Amino acid sequence: ENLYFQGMAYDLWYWDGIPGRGEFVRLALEAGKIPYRDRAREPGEDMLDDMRRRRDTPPFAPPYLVADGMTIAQTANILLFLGVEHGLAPPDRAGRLWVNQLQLTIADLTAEAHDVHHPVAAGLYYEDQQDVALRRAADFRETRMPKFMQYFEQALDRPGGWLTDMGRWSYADLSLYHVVEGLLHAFPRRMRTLVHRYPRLMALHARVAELPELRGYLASDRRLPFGDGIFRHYPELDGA
Amino acid sequence: GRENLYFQGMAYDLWYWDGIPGRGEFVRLALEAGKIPYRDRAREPGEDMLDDMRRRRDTPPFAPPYLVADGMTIAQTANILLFLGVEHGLAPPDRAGRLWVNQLQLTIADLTAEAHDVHHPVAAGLYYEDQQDVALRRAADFRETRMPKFMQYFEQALDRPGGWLTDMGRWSYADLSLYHVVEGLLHAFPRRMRTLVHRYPRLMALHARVAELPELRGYLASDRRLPFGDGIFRHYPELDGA
Ligand SMILES: [Cl-]
Ligand SMILES: [Cl-]
Ligand SMILES: [Cl-]
Ligand SMILES: [Cl-]
Ligand SMILES: [Cl-]
Ligand SMILES: [Cl-]
Repeated sequence: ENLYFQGMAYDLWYWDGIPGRGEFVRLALEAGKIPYRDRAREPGEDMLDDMRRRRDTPPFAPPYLVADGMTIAQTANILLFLGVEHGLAPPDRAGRLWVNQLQLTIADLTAEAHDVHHPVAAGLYYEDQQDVALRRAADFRETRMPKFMQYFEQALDRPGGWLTDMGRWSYADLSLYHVVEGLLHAFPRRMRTLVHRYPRLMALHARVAELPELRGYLASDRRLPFGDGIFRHYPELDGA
Repeated sequence: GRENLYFQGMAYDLWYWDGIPGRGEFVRLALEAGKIPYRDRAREPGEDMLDDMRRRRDTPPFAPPYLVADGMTIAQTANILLFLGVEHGLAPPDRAGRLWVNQLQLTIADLTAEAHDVHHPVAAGLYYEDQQDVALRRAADFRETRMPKFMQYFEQALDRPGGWLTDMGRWSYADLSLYHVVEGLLHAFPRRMRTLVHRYPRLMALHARVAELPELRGYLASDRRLPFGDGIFRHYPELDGA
């Protein structure tokens, strides 16, 4: 590597090994063609030591992005920055606030997808909370997934095939693609039932998958598969 | 004259559930302290929020609260507050300061959701009584690991001169939110807070400082400030502990 334009590179800090929350940021950086370093994936990485450093603006948890001497944490907050700085969101306030709330709603769904298998405690193993997971999964499948998906289906009721009227994808379109990917992995049977209800959502999902901007990244070693992150396939939690 | 007047159509419309302070309280504190005219529409006789939300078609809210302001319908508590911070100076004027306040608010929102999920760990739509056994388990973790982690975080975020979360030289909306989440925890987990509060002198100083703001005096003593009950912050003795 070591080519000139990488002097502008942002530092992204998020766990190696799973897509996780970091994936929402990474999708925007890749599609936006914004130079960055995936610091925790580098051989001599020390995210432990980096995150405990004295900062004026300390991250509570990953992901965080270091840009212009700023340390920016919270997935939606990092993307808000990229939206304004790199044009991944509308130019006007109304548009940016719309994209921000969409991203926050996507983050809500994403958290629910994690909490389905960790309903008692993020810090306890799934195995010790499986009985609770079975109960929470029934609600998540029966009420939560349709509610969120109907909402995004209605958000997409506009000319041009994106979440906004900006005439191109926003970072929220990328994030919506990703949460659908996550749900397809974690709940394949339930999605099989539900996808027919949401043709605009599934057209959006398909359209992002085929973006020229993302072709390279999605086929690359930088795109990690799902596993034991947010979106986990436990067949006992799935259902028609 | 003393009283700030406004003509028809000037007030923002805040739409949030009546009965509980809930998520709407974070917005209400900022509008009140910032002296931004607003109507708490869902509390007014004859108004129907569920009806109002149905018609909201260009930028529909997923759920309350939402704010109808300056031609926009703005939803998500942190998003509503982001607008107020930028347009009414309730957050720093600079980019880095705004991003800092926004992440602090989102972190406050994480803690707030966890305070709700302690008693609704299975489903927001099901009654507490039907998921009480699960709640006991979730509560043990929330008290033991989560509450101190968030509180320590805010204690460190406050380690700067000036007695606020930012370097702007005054309270921001995240400072008001931080006061409110501490009020909520004091109500819901009084025994655990008895153990914890001594650890966080800057946080408790912040809490007391906001409580005393002359711009909040009227509001906090008014009928407009609803007490906690069966909203987000709920006092269940069985979920509390040292
Ligand atoms: Cl994941
Ligand atoms: Cl269990
Ligand atoms: Cl409440
Ligand atoms: Cl609307
Ligand atoms: Cl139970
Ligand atoms: Cl102690």
